[PDB]
Formats: sequence, C-alpha cells, structure tokens
Amino acid sequence: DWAKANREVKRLQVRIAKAVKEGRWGKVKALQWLLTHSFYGKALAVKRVTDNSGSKTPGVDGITWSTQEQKAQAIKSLRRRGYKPQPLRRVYIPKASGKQRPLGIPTTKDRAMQALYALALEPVAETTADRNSYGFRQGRCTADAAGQCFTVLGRSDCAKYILDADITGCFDNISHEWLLDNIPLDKEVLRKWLKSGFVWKQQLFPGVISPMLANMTLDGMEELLKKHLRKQKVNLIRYADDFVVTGESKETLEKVTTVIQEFLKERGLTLSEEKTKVVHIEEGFDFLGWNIRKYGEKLLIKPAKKNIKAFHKKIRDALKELRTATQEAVIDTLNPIIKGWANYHRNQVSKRIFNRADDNIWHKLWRWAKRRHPNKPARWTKNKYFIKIGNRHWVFGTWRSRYLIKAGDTRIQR
RNA sequence: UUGCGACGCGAAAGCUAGCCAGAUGAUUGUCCCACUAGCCCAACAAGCUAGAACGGGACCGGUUGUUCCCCCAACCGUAGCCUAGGGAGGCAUGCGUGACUGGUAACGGUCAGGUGUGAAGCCCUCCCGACAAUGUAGCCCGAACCGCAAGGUUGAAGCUGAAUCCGUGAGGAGGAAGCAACUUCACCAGUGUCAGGUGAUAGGGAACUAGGCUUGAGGGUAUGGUGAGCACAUGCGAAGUGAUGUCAGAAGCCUCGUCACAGACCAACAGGCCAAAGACACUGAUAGGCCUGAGCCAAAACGGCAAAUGGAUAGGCUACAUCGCUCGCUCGUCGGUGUACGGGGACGUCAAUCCAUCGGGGCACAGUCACCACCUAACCCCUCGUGUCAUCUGGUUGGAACGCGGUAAGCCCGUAUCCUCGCCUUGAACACUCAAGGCAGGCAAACCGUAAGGAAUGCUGAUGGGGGUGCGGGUAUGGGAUGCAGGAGAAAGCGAAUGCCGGUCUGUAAUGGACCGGAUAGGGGUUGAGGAGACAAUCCAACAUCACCCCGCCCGAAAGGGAGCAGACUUCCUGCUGGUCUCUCUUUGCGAGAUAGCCUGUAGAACCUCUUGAAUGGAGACAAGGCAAAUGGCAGUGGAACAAACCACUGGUGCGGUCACCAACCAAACGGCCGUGAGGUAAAGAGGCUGCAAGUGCGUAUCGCAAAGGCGUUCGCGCCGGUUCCUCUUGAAAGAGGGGCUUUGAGAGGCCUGAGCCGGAUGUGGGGAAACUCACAAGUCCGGUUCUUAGGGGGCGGGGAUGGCAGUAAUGCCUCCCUGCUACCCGGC
DNA sequence: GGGTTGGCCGAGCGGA
Ligand SMILES: [Mg+2]
Ligand SMILES: [Mg+2]
Ligand SMILES: [Mg+2]
Ligand SMILES: [Mg+2]
Ligand SMILES: [Mg+2]
Ligand SMILES: [Mg+2]
Ligand SMILES: [Mg+2]
Ligand SMILES: [Mg+2]
Ligand SMILES: [Mg+2]
Ligand SMILES: [Mg+2]
Ligand SMILES: [Mg+2]
Ligand SMILES: [Mg+2]
Ligand SMILES: [Mg+2]
Ligand SMILES: [Mg+2]
Ligand SMILES: [Mg+2]
Ligand SMILES: [Mg+2]
Ligand SMILES: [Mg+2]
Ligand SMILES: [Mg+2]
Ligand SMILES: [Mg+2]
Ligand SMILES: [Mg+2]
Ligand SMILES: [Mg+2]
Ligand SMILES: [Mg+2]
Ligand SMILES: [Mg+2]
Ligand SMILES: [Mg+2]
Ligand SMILES: [Mg+2]
Ligand SMILES: [Mg+2]
Ligand SMILES: [Mg+2]
Ligand SMILES: [Mg+2]
Ligand SMILES: [Mg+2]
Ligand SMILES: [Mg+2]
Ligand SMILES: [Mg+2]
Ligand SMILES: [Mg+2]
Ligand code: NA
Repeated sequence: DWAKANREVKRLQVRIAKAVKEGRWGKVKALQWLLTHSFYGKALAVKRVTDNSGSKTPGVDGITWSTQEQKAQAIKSLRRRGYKPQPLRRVYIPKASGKQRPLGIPTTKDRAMQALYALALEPVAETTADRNSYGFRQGRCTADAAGQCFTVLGRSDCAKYILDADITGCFDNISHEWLLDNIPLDKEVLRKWLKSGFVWKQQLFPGVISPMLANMTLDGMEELLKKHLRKQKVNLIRYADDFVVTGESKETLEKVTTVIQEFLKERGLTLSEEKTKVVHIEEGFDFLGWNIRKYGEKLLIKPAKKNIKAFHKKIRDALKELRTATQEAVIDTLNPIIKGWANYHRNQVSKRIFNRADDNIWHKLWRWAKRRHPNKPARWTKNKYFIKIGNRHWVFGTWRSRYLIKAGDTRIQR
C-alpha cells in the first residue's frame, strides 16, 4: 500500500501548489475537494493518526487489528456530510519542566479529519507563506532563523536598531470570522471546527492542523513591511509566533509598531507592551535562546544565559534523580541531554560557552562521585570514577570505554 | 541475621567503680652558698651523699613576645611513672577438617592441625615504649660529566657524628669518618650545536605528626557548653522564646567582574617590535620570529598602568576561633582570614596580597540568627592552705556483656502402654475367604545443595506404620518498636522474704523512695551434716530449703511421678488486639461534557423513487478566489521502439455559467381544415432518504483531577493553609490576582522492620581543664517519646490445579495456585 | 571568535 499511497498524495500536493503559483483558486479548491475525497488521502490520514500515540478520546476508537484501519477509513470515506466533531478530552501530560501541561485530545475521527485537511492545507501554506517565516514549515530548523539573523545583521548589513516583539492572546484568539473569510479550505468543515471550541483553551498557537492555521494567519507581515523601502533596513525574521524586526532608527521601528498593530488589529491579536521593546545592537535581544548582540562590530550569536541556565537545570535534575545510580546508567541518562544541547548549538558562537558548560557539569559529576563514598579518600574516587582516556585525565566513566561526551569537543561548523 | 550480650548470684576466683587508711617510687637543668642527711672518727667545718623538702643568688638550653641582631620578661627542663604504639609466647573461644571413643539412638566426649578472634562493656606474662610506626595540600632536593650496562668519580637536599678546644658544670665552638632518593618530561625569540637558566613529576628530605601527671581549696568571671528529636498550615511531646529559611533554595563556601571558571592557556585576527634577539653555524627580510590584546602604554625586548566600587597592611614552624565549594564528632600536615602578641637597632616594605558592599555563575544529607534561663572556670583577678601525682596493700560499699548456676513445658530419641490403619490390578478358591505383585507409608544415602535440606539407589511395606498418655536420656540460644489476658513449666528466694498482697507518707512528665501489717509447707524411721559438752565421757540435734526409705492424699495400671507462697529469663499453646500503607469500587467538590434517539423549521442542482408536463435520454469545447451526497487503489501521453515490468508529464470528479451537440416530443404556414414539411421543444408536486439549524435527552452517559484543615471569634465573619478552574508573568516545579468548594464509605490486600533522642541507675573509651559532646546493639536495664510502613531470594508441611510422562491401576512425577512454618541465606542497623 | 586540558590531602568512630 504505502509504497504508492504517500506518492499519489504528494503528487497531488505538487498539483495544488502548481495551482497556487497562478491565480486559479478554483483549481485549488477542486484539487482539495478531490484529495479529500481520495482513498490514499484517507489512508494517509489514518496512518498519521496511528503513528502519534493514540489513547482514550471521548469517541473511543481503536488503533489495532490492522482492519480498523480499513474500517475507519471507509467510515470517513462517507464522512464529509454528516461529520459532527465531538468536543475534546482535557488531558494532562506531565511535562518534566514544571507542570502537567494540558493538551486537549480530540476524537480519533476528529484528528483523522484534521490530518485529512492538514495534507490538504500544506501545499498552500508552503507557497503562500513568507520566505523569512521559519516556524513549523517544511525543511526549516531554528538554526535557519539564526542564519537569517546572520545575513541580515552582519558586517553593518543593518543599521543597529531592532524591535523585540511578541504576540499576546494565549489560545487561538484569532477572530473566528477572519479564519472563515480567507483560508484555502472548505468553509463548512472549518465552520464546524471553530464552533466546537476547536483546541482546548490552554493552547499557545505556536492538534496537527493548528500550526498550519497559526502560520497562515501570520503571512502578511513581510509584504506589509515592504511598505518601507530602503536598502537593508526593514527585515522581518519570524519563528512561529516570536518575531523580531530590523530597522535603522527608533522612530521607524515605531512606524513598524503601528503597522504591525494595524495588521494584527484585523485578526484577534495585539502585540504586548511588556514583551515588545526596541533595542540597539549592541544591547541585545533574546531570540530562540540565542543572544544577538554586536560587541563592537562583531555579531556573535551566543546562546543566551536563559538557555544555559535551563540546560544546567536539566542536568542538575537528572543527577538529583540518579542519586544512588550505577555509573553506566548516569552516562546513559546524561549523554543524550548533552548531545542534544550539542547538535542544537553547533552552528553558532558556543565553544567558550561549551567549555564553561563542561566545567559546570564536571563539578556536578565530581560532587556525584564524592557524595557516593563519603568516608573514603580522593585519589580513590579519582582513579575509580575517572579514566586517563588519552591526553585527558579526569574523563568520567568506566568499562572499549564508556564515558560522557564533552560538549566542548563538538566541532562548530562555520 | 552483628564474635559474645537473657536471667539469679558473686557462694569462691579474677577483671572493675566510689570511699577510707597505710607503704613505696617520684615531684623533672647546672653551680655556689642557706637547712638537713653518711657530716670532728676533736661539735668547727676544710671534706663525703641526697635534696616537691617546697630558700636566695648567679648561669645553661628551649619556646613565645611578628625576618635578623642585642637586651629584657614569662614559661618549659636530661627524673619517676602511665597510656597510645610495636614484638614474642601461652591461654580461651568461633568456624571448619581427619583419627579414636562413649551411647540402643537422639546426641556426645578427646586429640591433631587449618583459619579466625581476643575487644569502646569481654584474656594473662615478658620485652621494646614517647623512641617510633603512620600521614601530608605548602617548602627543599629531585644533578655533573666522564661512559660498556649505569659501573664507578664527585655533588647532594639532608641524617648521624667522633677528635679537639673553652667553661667548676649544665653547656658552648667545630663536623674528620660514615649514611643518603636522585627516575621520567617540557620551556628557553626559527632550526641544529654548545654554554647559561625556568616549570610539572616517581621517590627522597626538612618540618611537624610524636602524647599525659608530678601544688591543692573557696569566690567572681565565658572567648567554652547545654536547654531533646521530629514535622510545620496548625503542632506531637515533660522537654526555652521569637524571627527567618526548604530544592526558582536562607546561612556557609568555591570562583569570577557586566562578553562576569583557572584574575586561564594555545590558535586565529589586529597593532607594534626585532635583525635569527647568551654565543656558533643554517635558513628566512617579512610571517621569519616575538610582545600586547576579544583593555591600554609600550619595546631593545626593562617591563609598566588600570582592572565593578571603595578600603587596609609590612615582616609569624605563635596561641585561640573559623574556613579551605555541605552527614555528625575527634584528629594530622599545609594554606587563607579574624582577635591577641615587651625596648632599641639593622634589613628594608606593595602583589593584581587581603578585607568589605554590590553583580554573574554555582555548591545542598537544613538549618541559621537574635534573645532569655542554666552549667562549667581552663585563663585572669582575689582570698586561704602545704602539698600533689603514680603504683601496691588492707578494709568497706557497689557493678558487669567476665565467673558460677538452672531441662522444663518445646523438640528429638528410647521405653512401657491405649487407640487407629490402608489402596489398586489380576488369578480369586466355598460365599469374609486368600494369593502374587505394585503402590501409599516406614529406613540407608551414592550424589547434589555454602545453606534450609533434598534425593539416586538399596531396605521394608501389618512380621509394619501413625496418633494419645506416663516415664527416662539428650538438646532448645538471648533484639526496643502493637499491647494485654489465660494456661504448660517455673531457677534463685522464704519454714517467715530482697518476693507477694494490703495499708500510710512522699517524689517525678514517667519509672520511684521510706515505714507498718498480713498470710505461706502430712507423719515416722534413717543416715546423722552441724553445734553442744570439765573432756574426745555429754556424746547430741532434725534441717542441711531437707542428703534416703515406708504409709496419709492426687495422678498413672506399673515403675514411680508429685503436691505451701512467690516463681526471674527463654520457650510452647489458646484468646482478644493495635498501627500504618497500597490497590479497587463507591460517594461529594471543581472543570469538561457528547453520540444514538425524540422534536420544530430549513435545504437537496449536484440523493433516489413516483405523479407530471414545452415538459426528457446520452455525450463535446471554453472558463471558474460559486458550491457537492461515488470519486485520483482513476485514466491518458511519453520514456520501454510501440510490446512485459517500472519511471517522467497531463487531467476540475460532479453540480452550476457559456458556446455547442445527438437522440425523443412540435406552435405558426396548408385543397372539407382529410394531408404536408422549411421551422419550436429548459417546469412543478408528493413520499422517503441524507445534511443543516435550534430545542429535549441533560448538567446526563462519560472524562480529567481531588478529598486538609487550622486559628481568632465579638457567632456576622476574618487570617493562615488545602483543593479544582481561569488570567498574567517566568527558560523554569517560583510568583501575582480572581471564581467555587473546604468535603464521604466499603472491599480485599500488604507489613511488624529499623533510625534515633530524653531521664534515671550502672560500666567503657576518644575530645575537653570542666561542664558537656561523639561513640560502645538506642552501651545495657527500666521509664517517656516522635519518625521510617517497614528489603530480596530459597526450602519444608497441608489442601487443591491437575496439562502431560509413566501408567491394567493404585498413583507418583515436571509444570500453577491457596495456605502454615522457616535466620535457611545476602542485606541492614 | 575556534582549539586544547585541568580539578585529586590523609586517618578514625558512628549514621541518613
Ligand atoms: Mg564475691
Ligand atoms: Mg622521695
Ligand atoms: Mg635564658
Ligand atoms: Mg620584638
Ligand atoms: Mg599472641
Ligand atoms: Mg616526655
Ligand atoms: Mg627541579
Ligand atoms: Mg638525574
Ligand atoms: Mg613528595
Ligand atoms: Mg618526640
Ligand atoms: Mg554564653
Ligand atoms: Mg574579587
Ligand atoms: Mg570580560
Ligand atoms: Mg588581562
Ligand atoms: Mg615564629
Ligand atoms: Mg562557678
Ligand atoms: Mg550483678
Ligand atoms: Mg545481662
Ligand atoms: Mg534484650
Ligand atoms: Mg543475636
Ligand atoms: Mg523503650
Ligand atoms: Mg502464665
Ligand atoms: Mg528454689
Ligand atoms: Mg515487708
Ligand atoms: Mg505496698
Ligand atoms: Mg482495644
Ligand atoms: Mg467496615
Ligand atoms: Mg552514661
Ligand atoms: Mg561493639
Ligand atoms: Mg540513654
Ligand atoms: Mg545502629
Ligand atoms: Mg550505632
Ligand atoms: Na524503614
């Protein structure tokens, strides 16, 4: 099946996008209508449901037996006409960073319809979106937001004034009428969705279809900031909801404040007064964990000290849990944490920050090894827990050698 | 489950505490006199010894008084003893292992030799003994060239040290002879050589570690301690007061300075220098090398200035306190602080050395800070006194984990005695009949299991098994954690108590203490303990908690076993019990909250059927920000040369809108209007049936959480919390604000293990001068307390599952569950 | 503005 079921869907996605590169929204709505009423679209929809850890919804359906795939997909073969979405189930997943962050879970049939119209929406939200919008799109990392911050703010390639903005309104605070007016999908399905209390009201508009909506609602910013015409003055860089704007002066960024607040005025959104601030590089703004400053005609994207303190909080808590552990288990928990904070900051100025990070986790590991055996000397723990692994002594681990990854040895790529 | 630890006793023996009294040694540099000793052997004295004998004078050495010098002052002394520490024996004991032996068995006794332990409650003698082990973060060494390996030559931090010389002497000056680790790297302004130097390191060394007592008593005095442990919203508790803090973390500490680890380093880059920078050559004039810097001056190149903001200082094997990035307590070296530390002189002081306030990181076995009450007196001050310290001896009161004692109910074994006793299948004969065999059961264990124990095999299989009782032999063994009550048995104690039971007074939070009263044992005979008696002649006496025989009574049939109050400790049996936690359902709070159905309108061009009627059926091009009830698992073109597989490219599927059709049906023009064809043909309405829209179902099925109250009360409420939901904020388990509530039951099921702490009575050791602290199973014992829900594995007995193997079958056997026991092992304290 | 390696004082009694 799936050796062609992805293929026909993706070809028809290509045809939707080729429709939107000319006007032809009749062609677009025809191919959306057709792809939604395709067997392959429905089969893909139930695969995307079954591969996201389905659990108890209100309208409980199963996942298993490899026939309820065919049962449910023939069920939504009919189901466009009498489709009534049932409301959500208020499910708390206990995040390991502070709460049980709530996440309203739809019905499996409702999330299958969401996956259907998600593969309908995607090739329109590719082409009609921005070109400096990096949130939640295809093929785009948050590192590319830093790359756009680089080739915007480089060797005097801006003029030193940047607006650090952010958008209020927690939920999909968008006026429902605006969504129903201009979104390239069938207004009856979206009409039934927005009535239903669509996503549970602790949602932060960054459940598959809601990023497609929250990208489509924020795609006029780049065009309406080509109302200003200078050389490299206005550049907008936006990751999913958190954007910063460039400029050349304090009052022209206030033109940009009034412009963007008129833009979001039509929708249900307002920029804040707190989180919005104008700032002069070099005084720095925080953007996706990376501090951007200048430090005297350098650029120096550095990972900010609120993305370092969060990483030390993660390792501090990983060892406050493993307080009586085995040494190889301590390597096993602490090693992908450091590798994930390595591959994420490996394109920026981070090597100095990596040596300070390995320093601080080393002191945590030393306090680990010394709190292990209280009344026992120090040369014992140094040669029992730490290995001369090379030129380096003090390399934590045991055993072919099992040992932590020094984040400082992770080879920053230009 | 920790080497032992329970309980009574100290009859006796040996450790041990308090007190009393004696004896002995000692009371710690040298000399001179003072006093006394062997002192006139002439009481003169010149001369001999010892001196807490507690005197004075003059001197030696050491340490402190901040490096060196010269004074001065205080303190210490080469003596005796004790301990830590080391060595060597015996001795005792724990666990094994073989050899022998008792006994019917259960179970023992004895030697050997293998390994432990001998102690903070628990071995004896001897020797070395304040010298040493032992340790170390700072300091010092850790070379210098001959050269075959490093062999030697020398050096060498340093150790030890004679000869000599001075002084009455303590001592002072020299250091011959001897001993001694020295191993491996890196940097020097390119490379190589040679010279001249610096920094890690194996080890070595210095330094300390390396003790204590030898003058007491009172009074004042704290820099020295204590005032529980826990939780915290409230508190429990006999056990200060009040703040403040709990993981987005107080106090303390390690770092570091706004880009906030090594006041880092190397590379890059930028600015400057230099002529290969100690020489001798090679190479390079510019990247050739070096300096400085994510700040600045520099420049022959000596290096300096500020380093977030202020601020301080000279010289420490000094003493005390703290700290060196977090368990408590005692220590060793080294380093930083803070307080205290005579007179003069010389040398000369400051380096990013240190402190303080902010600020960035961190570190977390939860305390901290202030006050109050009380304790102790080292030091100092004051008063009084002449001793003090160690050991041994004797007395006396005590104690114990050391020494002694107790078999009895439990269990095992033997003995006599009463009761019970199979099961199958076949040949069954006279019908119970009986056989033959296997089972079930009784005994050995080869072998396995560290271990609980099990099992091959063999042995027996009513000639034998099992249960009950009465005896006899053996062995029961030692932990506070949930009490209590009853029974079996009950050591020591008492023929009148140390116990018991009443009574009186009194103390603690609780255990307690003193005193008065009361009960409490069949007989005889015997040995004849032991005292009597002028005596050994009397030659006794019955109790010596009763040594041994018969009757009174019980029990048993017998042998006999028993029988007065308490009756400790360990056991065994029976009953009633406690606490807390996990899971499931229930009920209530907060939030969410539907589909099917029922109903009222709406739409159906893209859903059907039917009735209809200018009112039908099948198909093309063009478009398409209008819509939809099968749909793109569709079709076409091309690549394969069209062909077989696969791959590129195109497609709006339908309704609607416009041109444009094909089938099927005709208004008008037309000879009495019989006939004709050029020409015209797109609705409405009823049934279901799907959707929509509201309502009812319904605050319901169901889902996510949660069940926590206290205090003031002025009775209205308020504050502190808890719980659910919403909103702001934060990277974040933090916070801010708001709404509600402030709240029930049952079910089975775990589990009894530990941490301590306080008081009292006793012991021991480290620290301390002492209070007091840290430990000895919470020291132990009793008493009072909170807290932890209290760990895995394995085995044996019973009832089932009970699928198979073996099976004529009895049934066992590998596999599951329920249930009883188990210290049987590895934790753990 | 990338590239390397540091950190370790010992004894003893008793515990979370
Ligand atoms: Mg005695
Ligand atoms: Mg004497
Ligand atoms: Mg002197
Ligand atoms: Mg002086
Ligand atoms: Mg010996
Ligand atoms: Mg001495
Ligand atoms: Mg050296
Ligand atoms: Mg050498
Ligand atoms: Mg050394
Ligand atoms: Mg000495
Ligand atoms: Mg005081
Ligand atoms: Mg500083
Ligand atoms: Mg800086
Ligand atoms: Mg500097
Ligand atoms: Mg000194
Ligand atoms: Mg006093
Ligand atoms: Mg006693
Ligand atoms: Mg005892
Ligand atoms: Mg006991
Ligand atoms: Mg025991
Ligand atoms: Mg008790
Ligand atoms: Mg009893
Ligand atoms: Mg007795
Ligand atoms: Mg009496
Ligand atoms: Mg009484
Ligand atoms: Mg009761
Ligand atoms: Mg009940
Ligand atoms: Mg005591
Ligand atoms: Mg002990
Ligand atoms: Mg006690
Ligand atoms: Mg313990
Ligand atoms: Mg203990
Ligand atoms: Na426990």
